[PDB]
Amino acid sequence: VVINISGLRFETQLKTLCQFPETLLGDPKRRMRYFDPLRNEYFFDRNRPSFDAILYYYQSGGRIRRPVNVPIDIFSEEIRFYQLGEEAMEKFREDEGFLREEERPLPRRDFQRQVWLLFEYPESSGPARGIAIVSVLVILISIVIFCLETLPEFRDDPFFVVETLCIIWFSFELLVRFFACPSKATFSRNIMNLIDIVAIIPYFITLGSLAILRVIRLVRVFRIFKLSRHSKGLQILGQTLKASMRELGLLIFFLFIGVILFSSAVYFAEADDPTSGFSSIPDAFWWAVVTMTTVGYGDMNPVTIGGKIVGSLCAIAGVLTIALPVPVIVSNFNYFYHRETEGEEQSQYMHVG
Amino acid sequence: VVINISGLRFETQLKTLCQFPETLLGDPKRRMRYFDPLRNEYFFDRNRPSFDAILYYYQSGGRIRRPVNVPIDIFSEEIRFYQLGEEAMEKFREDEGFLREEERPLPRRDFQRQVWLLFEYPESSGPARGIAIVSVLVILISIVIFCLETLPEFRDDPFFVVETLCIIWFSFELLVRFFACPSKATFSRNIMNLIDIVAIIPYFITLGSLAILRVIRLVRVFRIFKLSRHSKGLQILGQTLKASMRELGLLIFFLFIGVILFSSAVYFAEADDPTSGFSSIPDAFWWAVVTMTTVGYGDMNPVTIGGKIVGSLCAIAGVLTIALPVPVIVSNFNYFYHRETEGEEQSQYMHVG
Amino acid sequence: VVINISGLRFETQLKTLCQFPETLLGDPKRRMRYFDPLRNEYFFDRNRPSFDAILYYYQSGGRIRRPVNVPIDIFSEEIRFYQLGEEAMEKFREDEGFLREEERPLPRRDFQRQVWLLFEYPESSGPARGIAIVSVLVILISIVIFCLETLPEFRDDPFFVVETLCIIWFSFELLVRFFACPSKATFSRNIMNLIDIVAIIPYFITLGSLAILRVIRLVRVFRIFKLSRHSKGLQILGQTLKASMRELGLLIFFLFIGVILFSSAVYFAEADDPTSGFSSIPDAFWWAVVTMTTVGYGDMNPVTIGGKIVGSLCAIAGVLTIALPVPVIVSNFNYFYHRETEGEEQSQYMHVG
Amino acid sequence: VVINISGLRFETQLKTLCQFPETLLGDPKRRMRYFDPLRNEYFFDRNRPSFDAILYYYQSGGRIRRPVNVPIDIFSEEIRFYQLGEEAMEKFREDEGFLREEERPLPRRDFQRQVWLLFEYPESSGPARGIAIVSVLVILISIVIFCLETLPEFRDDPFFVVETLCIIWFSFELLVRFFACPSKATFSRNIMNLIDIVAIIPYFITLGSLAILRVIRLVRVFRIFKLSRHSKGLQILGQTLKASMRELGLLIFFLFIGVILFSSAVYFAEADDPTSGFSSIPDAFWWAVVTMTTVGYGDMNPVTIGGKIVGSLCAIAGVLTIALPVPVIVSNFNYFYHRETEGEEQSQYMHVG
Repeated sequence: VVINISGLRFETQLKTLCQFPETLLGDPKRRMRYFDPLRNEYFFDRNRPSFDAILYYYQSGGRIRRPVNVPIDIFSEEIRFYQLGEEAMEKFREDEGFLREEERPLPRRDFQRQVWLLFEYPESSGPARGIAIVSVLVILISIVIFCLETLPEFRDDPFFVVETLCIIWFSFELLVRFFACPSKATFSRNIMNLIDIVAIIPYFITLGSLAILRVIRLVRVFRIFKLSRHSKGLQILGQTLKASMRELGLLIFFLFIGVILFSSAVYFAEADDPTSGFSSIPDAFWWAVVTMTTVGYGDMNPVTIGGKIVGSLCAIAGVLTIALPVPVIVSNFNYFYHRETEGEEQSQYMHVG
Repeated sequence: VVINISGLRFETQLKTLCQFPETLLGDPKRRMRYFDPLRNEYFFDRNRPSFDAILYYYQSGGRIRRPVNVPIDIFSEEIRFYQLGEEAMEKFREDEGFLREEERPLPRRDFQRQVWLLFEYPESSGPARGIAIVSVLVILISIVIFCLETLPEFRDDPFFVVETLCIIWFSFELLVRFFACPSKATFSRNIMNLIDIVAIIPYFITLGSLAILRVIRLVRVFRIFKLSRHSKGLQILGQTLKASMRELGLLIFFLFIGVILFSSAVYFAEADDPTSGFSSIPDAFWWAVVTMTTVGYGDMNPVTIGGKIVGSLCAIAGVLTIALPVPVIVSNFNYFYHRETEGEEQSQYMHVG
Repeated sequence: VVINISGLRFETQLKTLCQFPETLLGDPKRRMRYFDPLRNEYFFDRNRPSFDAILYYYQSGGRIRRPVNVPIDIFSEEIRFYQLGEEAMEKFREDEGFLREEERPLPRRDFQRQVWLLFEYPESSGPARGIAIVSVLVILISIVIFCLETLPEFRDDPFFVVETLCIIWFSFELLVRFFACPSKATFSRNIMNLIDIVAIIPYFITLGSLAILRVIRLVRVFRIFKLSRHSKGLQILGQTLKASMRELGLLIFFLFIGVILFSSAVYFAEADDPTSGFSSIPDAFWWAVVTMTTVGYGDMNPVTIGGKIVGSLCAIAGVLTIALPVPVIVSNFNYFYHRETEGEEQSQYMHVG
Repeated sequence: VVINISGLRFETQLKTLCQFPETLLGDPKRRMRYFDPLRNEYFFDRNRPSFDAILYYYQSGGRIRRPVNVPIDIFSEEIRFYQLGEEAMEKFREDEGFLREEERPLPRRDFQRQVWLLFEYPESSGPARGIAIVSVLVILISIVIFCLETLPEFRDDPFFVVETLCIIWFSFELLVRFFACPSKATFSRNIMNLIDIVAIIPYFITLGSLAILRVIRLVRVFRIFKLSRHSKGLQILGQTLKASMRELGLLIFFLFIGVILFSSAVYFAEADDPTSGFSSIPDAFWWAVVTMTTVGYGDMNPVTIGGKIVGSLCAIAGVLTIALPVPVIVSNFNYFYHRETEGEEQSQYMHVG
């Protein structure tokens, strides 16, 4: 068969177009209105370079590309015009990277679907927005009273009666969601819900082993992580830290080679001095990590020229061990920034049509 | 109809070309001189790949692209040759990003249009350039006498008779523009003119509540912002700070998570020491912000190994919280640098033709 | 001859296709089944833009390109379909950069090929993985006892009986590979094997000139480099340091211009002060290197305004001398990261077919 | 006329090809051997996409592009095959950026052209390489004796008899080039030769006003700049500093806004404290420049919370004022690195053919 896309002749076999017998070109009654019985061809008055990837979809047997010149709002119309189907439309989706939104879990009630739209979806309604302005205020007061409790003018109980205001309110915002979810096993895997409970598990022990009395106080600071729910930027931070496992491990490892190698070199170049502040290898560990990171503290300083040549080569190599696996992390942060701020806003406006 | 662009056959319907009945291809008396009655086609001896985007303009119904291979001085001629009109020429403008220059407000006088070309447009004439060499000298002396007034050899009035020289000259450069503008409501929105007046409002109170006597002195430093008018680079800085609102907010927020999380960790790892300099959580706030930024001050130092493992993980994570939203800011600065230094100089030389 | 690649007419001479008389198009009995005796041409129903680089392979006489639009899994099939041969397939290999894997040296035995697959190839079998979990544990204990030996609570012999456990185990892991290799001259060039022996050469002198007693202790730290064998990331670090010879030399040279030029400027601007801490040019060398690297130590500080203007211009220029040859190094690290993690996994899945 | 580039039909007028009546297509006796009297066309068996830019050269009237897909060693052959001439070949040169090498000034003698190839061209011959190994040794000794002269164990004359060895040798390497050049006005503009003489002008005053006795000593350090002649990397540094005038000025200006604005804010937030180390605005200038650059010195520290909030906002904004005009400088350094190391080595191997 011969197809004439506004002047460009594409000519393929008939059994290639019969592989997909539900599309425009596969159905002999839908493409029959585009025939041209004077030249024995089908004439479409469409975009020229967009058909080079439509014909390759039939030839390869199912793959969908996108040519570089044609934009996404143009190529999303040719799949809609040639009637390739939603199977081929969704295969165009993840090829561009934009994954479709997952279906929310419906609990199938009217009391339960209302309270699900009341708290977990704060953007929808009025009292949905009413909790969100106080779910920032309840968190910020709890972190700052945890700071104000540690202030030593009071340490070195009205400070108990102000913190129970925030914690039963923390318990208020959890007991309204303990019974209001579609599922319960999926409740125990979502890390948004996984730390919230840990905030109460450390307080319920307090009303009813010194090392244990301190450990708990450390978990009380976890309440900072509750800000991740209603803050859009932290998920971009949360996904970048969670997609960069094997690159973050190389960041702390590449300096650990530089810690041991340079603490030994500053030691043996200053072992022949009684006034040397570096007593041993764990003594000069803090010097080796404060010079490679280019902070500097000045507690332990080399004095001789043999020890002033290793730290100068330590600070130079200290940049060249920490700035090497960094720029893949700032690119992953740019990916989750560009697939949340203008990723789906430009995709789903012309991907769902 | 068949169009033959120097060997490449483009073939579209007649009602597609009749959508725009004022262009070259739409008018049956302007395209009639390009006919070829031996082959029944129109023959243009033009550039080949530039017509693929001209024909798509008719087919889509008004959109203008630009193919990647053809440069801007070539594609700006094909819109001029096919006579697509200024409506289609200006639709090509903002597609490339280069917005046209806005019309200046004409006050419609001869006394007023002369003084408008005298001060606000310093590049035009001689006395237009005469004020610009002294509108740098009047500003630099006022900031440095504000510095020299604060010098304590004189603090701990001939210093009044030197600062009134600059301020009535500041008032000279404002009263010549109070009455010389096209409009007055547009006068009160332009931020160039919005701070200039604030420079006098803080001085006129002085000739005619201790906290109030200090606040005013703080506004006197605002006179630095008057340098933004005649300096080309500060608008590139001013637009980059003003186009990066939601990214600058994430920069100060991502360290605020790192301030509280790391000040608690250095506290509880050093709470069991009487010689620990960290008294409390606001006490070690300054330590937490000076280590993540990699400055270091040395006023408060961890001494034990349990406290020397958190600051080493603080400085490493301190780079990975502040360098993440930075590279979008240095790209926006590159955009306003490339759309002011070679943006309009390459555009309007071939966009207005 | 005329070749019709699904609508696109390619037309070349016959002696061009006869340059390679073993391919599809060169053999008059293999291409004869694609003939079309009504139009006098050969009709292939293949991808359109992939044949523009197949025909140029015949015309140029052997070169293989790849067009930008067609991906690698598509263009690797057209070389497989047109039967260009493995000579042309391997010429496509290094054009994409992906070099094929070299053949391992076979020692041609059954005792020797088994022990070669036992230790040097730890990913293969069970006891191949059994040594790898203890070849990390034997190394980490040896570096930390070298740290613990230097701790001065014991310095200022049961610490001999714990280090011989690691060293005969180091000798265990070398004597199993002294006699188990295909070759011996290739044994003495591989830098993985070149430092391992140096670890014993410094210990065998110890059981059987003070400067010599210290030098040896410095080589004992070399045992850190033994971690490079079973760690995947260090080869990416090792290749980036070994491919950047002339760029690393310019990094230490560009600051050496800044060391001498700025130590002289801080000297002569502070030579007229008796309280100046800078005694001479090697005295202020440590100040010049700690300011350009932005660490800061505070041992020697300028006090006057003439000396506070050079260090402010030193720290500004100190970034602009060290950050200039850095970004080619972080790009080379990205190349060896992308040719080891997804380089050969995407290449050899469709390069060897 | 119709031109058939191996299957692609290009069809232009005859007067377009007659604009350049010396090329292949312009001469009716050179293109006559490519005619095809059965189809009435010219048949070239060349590369297909390379002719789209050859035909546009005739149509536009002289411009030469290069299409993106075709590499430089391919497109440099089509200009050689179609015989466009060296006028069109050199117009292809600077379009790719690679400027041709300038002709060296010939003094037209045999004594003078020999000594010109003896010293200024050290790569050519044996004694041309003989001076280059001692023109590094004569410079390095002169900078280090200028360092060793300033050492105070000798200050606080055999050190005169060692420095005259280097200076008459400096005079040896200048008097051999005073009389050995093609021109003398071009001698006084080349900045390589402009500082060399300044090295003697400061020594000839010494053998034959205290401020003048110190100034000279400062110029003696200029001898570092003599290393730029035989060092390949410094010209890449020298061109990057000399092509970035208006960007380097914005680097020192953007912090000068941050110096005055933040020194005033730290002053007025600490003016109500008698223990505040910041006496005045020039007193806290050194604090403001050491925090934005992230060095830190610790001489003057804020103590109150009102002064600990400005320096935390100073160090954050201090990165965002200095890292903004930096990445255009590291790109210019990459341009002069890629046009000196692989720029002309890949160009002139196929640009001069």
